Amino acid sequence: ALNSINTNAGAMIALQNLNGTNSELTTVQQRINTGKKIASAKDNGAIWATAKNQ
Amino acid sequence: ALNSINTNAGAMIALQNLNGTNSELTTVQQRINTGKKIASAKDNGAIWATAKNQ
Amino acid sequence: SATAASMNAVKDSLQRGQSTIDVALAAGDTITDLLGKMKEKALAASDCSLNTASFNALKSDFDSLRDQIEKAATSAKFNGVSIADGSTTKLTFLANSDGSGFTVNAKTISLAGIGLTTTSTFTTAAAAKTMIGTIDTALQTATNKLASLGTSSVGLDTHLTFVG
Amino acid sequence: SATAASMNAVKDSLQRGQSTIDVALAAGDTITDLLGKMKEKALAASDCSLNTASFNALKSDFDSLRDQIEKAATSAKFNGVSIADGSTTKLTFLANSDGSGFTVNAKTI
Amino acid sequence: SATAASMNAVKDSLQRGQSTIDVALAAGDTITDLLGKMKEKALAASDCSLNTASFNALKSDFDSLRDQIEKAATSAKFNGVSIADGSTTKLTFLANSDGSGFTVNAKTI
Amino acid sequence: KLQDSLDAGVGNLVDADLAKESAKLQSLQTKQQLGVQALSIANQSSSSILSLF
Amino acid sequence: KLQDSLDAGVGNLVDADLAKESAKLQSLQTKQQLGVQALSIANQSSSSILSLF
Repeated sequence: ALNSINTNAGAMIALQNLNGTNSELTTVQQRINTGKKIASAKDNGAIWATAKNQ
Repeated sequence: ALNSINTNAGAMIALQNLNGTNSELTTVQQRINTGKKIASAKDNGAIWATAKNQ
Repeated sequence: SATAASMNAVKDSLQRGQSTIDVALAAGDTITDLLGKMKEKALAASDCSLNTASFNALKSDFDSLRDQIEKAATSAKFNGVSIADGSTTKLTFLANSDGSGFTVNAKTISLAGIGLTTTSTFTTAAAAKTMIGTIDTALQTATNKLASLGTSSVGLDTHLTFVG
Repeated sequence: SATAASMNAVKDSLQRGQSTIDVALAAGDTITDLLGKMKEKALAASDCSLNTASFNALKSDFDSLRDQIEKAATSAKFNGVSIADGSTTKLTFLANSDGSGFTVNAKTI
Repeated sequence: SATAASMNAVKDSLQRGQSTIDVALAAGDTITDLLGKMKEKALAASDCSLNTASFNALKSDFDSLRDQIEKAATSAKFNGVSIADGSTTKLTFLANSDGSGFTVNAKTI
Repeated sequence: KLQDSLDAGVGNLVDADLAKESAKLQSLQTKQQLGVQALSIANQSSSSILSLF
Repeated sequence: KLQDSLDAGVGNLVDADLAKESAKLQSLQTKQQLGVQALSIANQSSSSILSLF
């Protein structure tokens, strides 16, 4: 209602965007730590399985 | 009106000058990256075409 | 607003599912490394020009690695339930405020799950020749199961974000 | 003054319409992201030099994403009505104190 | 102030034109490199003292480079339109708040 | 190279200029603070009637 | 020689390019710092109501 005292969507949307940025940061940090894109089975199942067997 | 609350030209002109500086910085950084003045066809069409054919 | 509170209840089930699958994935990575080592040992033991003393050493190494695999597989439990031991066939978590479920099938990565049949060794130089192929098949099927588990984990994360 | 009170009644219908369309838009954004991922998986699975084991993994990923799309689409309901499931063809809200309507067509996603 | 808002609408068209021409320029640079290589291969293949086996190798290299050129040229599309494939003759973007246009002729490469 | 070009193009399409948003945010915050005070001034009207009776 | 070829092939399959990850990390760290400040700005809304009463 532009003056509500119980809720505000601006904080919710700011939180959502911050969480998205944190997730991307986590992915990049994992890449830097392990030194490779496909490190686990979550990154890419097909390529990870192929690399293990090879 | 020297006290307007809706607009101010100082911010606009400061923004324009900052953008000009950013553009010059982009040009210099491109020169440093590629190591040459005429790297693409935008820099100088005539000299770029001459160098390619030569 | 009652429904929104119910969704607040759903998110906890999704988080618990995340934790369980993460434990399973860690155990699976260890097991795949051990399976690679076992394949190498079995290949080495199939050489026909070895002494009686090298064959026994390679056999002991193989036995040690197999026991390691069993120990690693049996301990991947979170909150008493697991999707890697073979105790249950599937785990269902909450997905919707109306009681709908998110199903995660069980991917057994124990010795019996991958066909290795605990207390399985080679006694001659010809049994290792077939143990090579057996371990190749075991590694292939283990990697397939772990890829499926990874897909399930990604799905859980995505649905948790959407519910929030 | 009776008409002004009636307009006070109209504003509530307009607000409820706002809420319903907002829920639909959130679900739609999620669905578009999932569709992009599905396109990438389908492109990857069309490679003719893949093993029998990679094709199955890509197929399972595709199936998972499709089920995600269905779950997201079917839950975009506010007050029991929706403009994204395909249950109804349009929703009309109050627009004028004389009974005139504001029509929003249903966009099944 | 209506005119200033219209100029705010003009800037988007100009930016889209920028993006399209940038894509075309990248493709063109790749194509010029490939053309230089093709010239070298054709010069090498014109030697009269070569075997029947070297001529075929040079011919295959030439064919490969030509197919590369076609692949590079046909993919320089932004938003479905291009100034390098030869599909259209020119592209006009907004230049003024009164509807005037900025014309960019198509350069088929 | 082509993927880089396409990403840059989309970014050119939908990105913002935060340097301008900072100035706009400052001006709008000041204007909102002034608007609350103006509403407070407007409320206190008609309070002087009681002195007549 | 064959073992070297296979190792190089697997590395080509699953390796990353750290030069690009450095740039992405810098941009993401800046964006997170900006996001915390944006959330802080968003929190301070509705604090001006108290002046009306």
